[PDB]
Amino acid sequence: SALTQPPAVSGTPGQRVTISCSGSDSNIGRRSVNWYQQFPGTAPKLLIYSNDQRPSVVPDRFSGSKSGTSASLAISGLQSEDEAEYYCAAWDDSLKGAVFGGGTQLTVLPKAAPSVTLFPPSSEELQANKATLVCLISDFYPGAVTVAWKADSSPVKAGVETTTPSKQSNNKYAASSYLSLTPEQWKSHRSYSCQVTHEGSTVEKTVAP
Amino acid sequence: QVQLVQSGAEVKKPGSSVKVSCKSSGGTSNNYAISWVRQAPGQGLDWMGGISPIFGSTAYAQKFQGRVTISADIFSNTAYMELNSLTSEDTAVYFCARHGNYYYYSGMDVWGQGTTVTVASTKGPSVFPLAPGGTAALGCLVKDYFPEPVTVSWNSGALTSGVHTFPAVLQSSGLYSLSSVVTVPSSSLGTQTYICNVNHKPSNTKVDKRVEP
Amino acid sequence: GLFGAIAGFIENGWEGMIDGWYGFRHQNSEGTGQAADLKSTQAAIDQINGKLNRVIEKTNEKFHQIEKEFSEVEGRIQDLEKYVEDTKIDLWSYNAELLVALENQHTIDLTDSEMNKLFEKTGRQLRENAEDMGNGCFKIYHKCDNACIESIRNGTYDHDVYRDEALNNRFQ
Amino acid sequence: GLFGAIAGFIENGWEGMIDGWYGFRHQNSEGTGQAADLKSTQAAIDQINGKLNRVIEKTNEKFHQIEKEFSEVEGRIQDLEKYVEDTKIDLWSYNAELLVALENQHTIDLTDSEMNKLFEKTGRQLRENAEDMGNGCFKIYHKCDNACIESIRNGTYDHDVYRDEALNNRFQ
Amino acid sequence: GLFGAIAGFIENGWEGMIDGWYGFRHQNSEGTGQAADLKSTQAAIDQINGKLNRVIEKTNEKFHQIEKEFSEVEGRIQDLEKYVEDTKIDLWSYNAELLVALENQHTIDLTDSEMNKLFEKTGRQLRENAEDMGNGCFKIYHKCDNACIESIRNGTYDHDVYRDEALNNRFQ
Amino acid sequence: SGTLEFITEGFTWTGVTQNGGSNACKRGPGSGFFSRLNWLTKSGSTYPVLNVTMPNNDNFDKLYIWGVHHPSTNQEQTSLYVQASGRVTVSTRRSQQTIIPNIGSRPWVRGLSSRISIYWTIVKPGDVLVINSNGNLIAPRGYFKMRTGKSSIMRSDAPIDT
Repeated sequence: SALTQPPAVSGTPGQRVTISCSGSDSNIGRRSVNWYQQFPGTAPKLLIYSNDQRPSVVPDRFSGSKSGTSASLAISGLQSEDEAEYYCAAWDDSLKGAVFGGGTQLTVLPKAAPSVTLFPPSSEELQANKATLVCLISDFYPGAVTVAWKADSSPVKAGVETTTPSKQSNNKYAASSYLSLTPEQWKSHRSYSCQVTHEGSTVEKTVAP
Repeated sequence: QVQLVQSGAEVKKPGSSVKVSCKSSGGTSNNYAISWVRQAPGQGLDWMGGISPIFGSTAYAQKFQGRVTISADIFSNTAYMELNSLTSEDTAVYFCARHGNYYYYSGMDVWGQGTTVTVASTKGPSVFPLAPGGTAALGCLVKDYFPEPVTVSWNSGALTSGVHTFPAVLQSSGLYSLSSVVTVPSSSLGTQTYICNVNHKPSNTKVDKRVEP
Repeated sequence: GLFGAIAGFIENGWEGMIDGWYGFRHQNSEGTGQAADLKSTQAAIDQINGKLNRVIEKTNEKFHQIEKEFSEVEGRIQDLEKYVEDTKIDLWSYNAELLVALENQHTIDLTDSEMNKLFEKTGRQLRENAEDMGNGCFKIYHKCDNACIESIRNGTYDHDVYRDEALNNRFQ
Repeated sequence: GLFGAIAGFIENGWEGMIDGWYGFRHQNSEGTGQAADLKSTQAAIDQINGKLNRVIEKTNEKFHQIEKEFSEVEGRIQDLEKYVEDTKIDLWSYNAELLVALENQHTIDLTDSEMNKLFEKTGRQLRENAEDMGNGCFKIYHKCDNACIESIRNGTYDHDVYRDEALNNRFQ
Repeated sequence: GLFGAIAGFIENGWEGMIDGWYGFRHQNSEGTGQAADLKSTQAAIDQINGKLNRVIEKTNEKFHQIEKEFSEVEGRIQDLEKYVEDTKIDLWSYNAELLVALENQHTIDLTDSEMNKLFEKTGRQLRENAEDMGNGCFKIYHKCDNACIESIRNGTYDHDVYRDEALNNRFQ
Repeated sequence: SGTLEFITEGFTWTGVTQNGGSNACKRGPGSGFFSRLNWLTKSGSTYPVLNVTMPNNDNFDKLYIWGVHHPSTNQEQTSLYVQASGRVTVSTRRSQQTIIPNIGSRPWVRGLSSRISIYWTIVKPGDVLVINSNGNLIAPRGYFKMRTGKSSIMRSDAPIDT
């Protein structure tokens, strides 16, 4: 915090998009703003410095401005390669340190429903007195699903562990959810189901012991 | 053209300390400030402090004051960050970054590649088969290992098509688990054999696992 | 130093300047303040890092050499081995002494120079709107608010805007 | 450089000054022009030729010396012959490196100094009839035709002739 | 020299200044006079005595050494003894030559600097009440009797007392 | 040279006893000798003129280490070598070293008032070693391979850390 940004912005290729940055007197008010661009799993890149100055290697479609205790990054003519996280930053004279905004995820704007695969516990694992239900979710967009586990027709409220969504090579997303049960609990019921809801619509799969 | 090259991934137990290095190659960075900035999983950038070693300045974020020590060796062109009393709140990627000049106000324009710090004892995975129309889906479950990463290949690297190795889940135990699933013609079920090869360097574990219908 | 700024017309340094090596303090109608000058600070730092990196570059690598300690008296050949080494050490010790003396004299002079260059540059921006008070301070003969001070500090001050006001104050 | 003129308050050199090392450009009611300053140019050239002639003076003459290449392994005496020569070469190589570093630092500083001395001398001639614009230029506050400019360039400018006119323009 | 004062904007030295190294000559309504400046004089003297005392400090003490003259031809061992000594003498002769060249260049520059620092300090005291005539002299634009001159020389001159009078004379 | 790599060669020593040893140099429980040297003595009642050669047909230099025994008494000299005075001459095509042993006592060391003096000879590719002796030769068993490079030696009592 200290600097406040919208968590998300979106646009179509060629559209103009803006990202705001709210600060206070002790930072943006009295100090210069820098902006950084970051692609997943890679280091940030300096995009704008001194409020509106642009490094020579940064395309001129990127521009920045500062008014009062606020700042704005504008991307004219949005390109697909601009999908990334964007951070504003400034020195803060009260904390005597550098501060950053929380980051804005920019999405370049089709929906895609999740493919689901559900594997039942392997026989080998049962012999080792454990049981794991593996729910594999792939090829969805936008990259946000929620996962519900069904025991019989009842909601499970234990042993559910689900990953964050991750971007695939095809710019769609993948996730996975794991259900951990005793071999007895796997025997104790006739049906287990992984329920994946994505933009209201729910995809479901089921395995039986 | 200077590059900043950081030391490799670290796996640490609670209460321990970690010291990450940042080497300036292709030229010195001694006449500039270098900052350390961390990024917790799914979170934003967070300044830890910086150093400008000829100028003679070391600065710290108030929120890390007393727990972090930042230093530099001007003769090896290397900067360091040591963070003490580690907890799971310190699990993050740590970056070094060079400012446009000798102090911390200027934009950070040269960045290191990052160093992942994970705050478990080293443990190799237990591997289980995931048994299977047109096409079929079969795979391997790679269970309870630490730390990342694991590499998974199919048929000794001979089968690359249709392979999808999912990012690991991090359990509350502190161990990871992942799955690798390959999509394959179901006709080619009672002919071609499918074996996943799981390599976990940190524990020197190497397992082959046959997956049958 | 050669330029007479540091420990000269600038009477002393500022312990309160903790974010730069060189800078500005001002008083105007909006109060007082201080700001580091980044360009002068970085010019000095870059020169000092330059000379440090030249000095600490490349130790020599040597492997099999001659013996330098002896457990028996031997006379002529040992006399020569010891003399060759003593001669070498005295020459390198002299090089080391001279190198730091010359470097240090020059570091003091280059930092004095950077102070003087900033002072001269500031004077040149102000043109006829200010006078050198002789102690590293300029008396500015017009109203000069925080944004005006910042225009001087960032090198965009427009002397013509204020010239009529200043001349009236200086000369009449 | 130490004086802050060249690559300093003088922002850059003039590729169009092709008949001198230092000089003047002017604008007045009769147009613009350029002229080399012969005295400053010759002072720099004479100092540089002086140091060059000291450096390239008098190689040593040597005749019969020691052998420096050997076709057979011999041990102790050859070890010493080779060490004496290697030691000598390393000392002369150090002298050569240091000599050009010191000379070159000084050549840069003496040429910067000559620029600064000309600027100061010009300023002193102009007295109260001009102001330093801070970029190596003087604003002259009176009509100053080609003959007047030449009087400055040749060191015979009479400030009293123009003082009333200039002060009226500067201060009123 | 690097600062351009001695043998520069100061056209020559004063053989009649016999009680100091640097000083002042004045003309006012009470006549003319001369006075040494004690602080500048002592700063130069103290620096020169400092470098002299570093140079003449601590000769080495040596006792039994090697022979350096020989009454018989002997070949290899004598060749080496003579070469070691000749090598040593040539290195020390080089150190001696370089040491006085560097010291002397620096003594000339530090004395030039002290002249320039005094001039700048004097200018700074005078503020807007005087102008630099360009030859190491200030034109003071107010009545300035012997006690006033002495106030400048002893560093207690109060420019505000005379400012109205001086500005009226300079600019109107 | 930076190595003790040693290559045994099949020297032939006709008419002498090989592998002499001493209780001054035990190897395990019994008398022994330096592993790289071969103490030759008489066989029966004679010690012939040894005259052997070993060519260097390799493309590196060979270092030969050899020695000369100095007995403490004439009785020892004749018991071992028959001849009243021995001689060792080792040469290459452009070098030669001849050593005459000197009989007499030195200070008692590990039971012995006699001594061995050690010499060495380097043989280049295409050159050849000749060893000629009528007594007192401490023979080489082979050669050390010579190398060039960055190796050296240092005297220190400092521990060696990782």
